Amino acid sequence: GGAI
Amino acid sequence: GSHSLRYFGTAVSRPGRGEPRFIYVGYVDDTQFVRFDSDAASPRTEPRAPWVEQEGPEYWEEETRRAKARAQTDRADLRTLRGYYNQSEAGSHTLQWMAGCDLGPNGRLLRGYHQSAYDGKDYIALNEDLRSWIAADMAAQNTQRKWEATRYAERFRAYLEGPCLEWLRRYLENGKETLQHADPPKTHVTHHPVSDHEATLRCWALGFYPAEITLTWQRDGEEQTQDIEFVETRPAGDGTFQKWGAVVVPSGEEQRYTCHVQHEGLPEPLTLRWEP
Amino acid sequence: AIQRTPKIQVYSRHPPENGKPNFLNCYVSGFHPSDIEVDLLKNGEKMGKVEHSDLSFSKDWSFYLLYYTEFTPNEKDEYACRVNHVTLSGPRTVKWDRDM
Ligand code: NA
Ligand code: NA
Ligand code: NA
Ligand code: NA
Repeated sequence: GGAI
Repeated sequence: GSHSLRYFGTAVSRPGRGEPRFIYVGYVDDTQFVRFDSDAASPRTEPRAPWVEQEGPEYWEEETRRAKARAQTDRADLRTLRGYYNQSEAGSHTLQWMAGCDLGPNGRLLRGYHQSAYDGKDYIALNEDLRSWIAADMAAQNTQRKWEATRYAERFRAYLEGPCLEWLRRYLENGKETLQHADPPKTHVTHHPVSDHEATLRCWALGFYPAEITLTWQRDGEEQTQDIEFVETRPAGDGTFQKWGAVVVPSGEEQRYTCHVQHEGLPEPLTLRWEP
Repeated sequence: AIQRTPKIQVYSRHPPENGKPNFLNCYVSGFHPSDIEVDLLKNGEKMGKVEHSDLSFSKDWSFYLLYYTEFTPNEKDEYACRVNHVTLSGPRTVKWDRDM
């Protein structure tokens, strides 16, 4: 993903 | 036939001792074909199957870039998660992820996956419908809200519906002489006395691909659950798999026992016996 | 927070035959966290030139690795796999059995  | 393209990753923090370790791997079906290991001097995404070696320099450069971007993000996530769970700065923690696409027999997207775990426990996963997320706890619910705000589910679905499948198709063609071959198990039964009135029959399945297999023992056609040991399917190290199952039987009653093996490489289920 | 103790299996790549080159494997699986130490032993001594697979994991997120090296079985030599992991109090050694 694009940051947790 | 059905096929899958999957990427797996492990990021392990090493607080006080530098950057986390990132190890990423990619599979087509049960065959590994790429890796990225951050603990090399200049780490690169590298081939781990012959049929991907033909990809040109731009492929390897782009995949190395994607690996490095993922690592930057995993690093950020390890820090974020430590905060979410109010954990010490001192302990090592682990983030794992997996993602990919299944191509169905009708040549269309059968299933997509995107799942994460923190310290070995489910964290957040894309729903089977590929539209929404399932969060394991309140921390993951925070992640979920962020991913909803950036419409990440739709963006990842676009990868799954397009490029994931395009690349899978390409790999399956380029690697068709191995990827698209079902190698049946070579099977045999061994015999080892346990006492003066009992013996162990061990039914072996060797050299098979893909990994999926069933192997059971029957006595007079009845499924055996006592006096038995099975090992789980395990890699041989040559791209194939092994499995065995052993049952302890009364000496002289060996022929009442049958081993049953099913595998994609076997046109019919096999029934096997010890052959003295 | 869950830690899992490695399963340890030692076996050859192909059915063993004395005098016939082969590969000796130690497959460690079902463990967590990922740091693990694995040696293959020949008559109790650490073998060199042991390679291993790239770290991967199963559906329950537990890790597995295959360690392997060239060997040629014979009547005299005994082999084993020795494993250290945070879950283990001291190393765990599993002896090679020619029919397992
Ligand atoms: Na198939
Ligand atoms: Na094959
Ligand atoms: Na079959
Ligand atoms: Na230990």
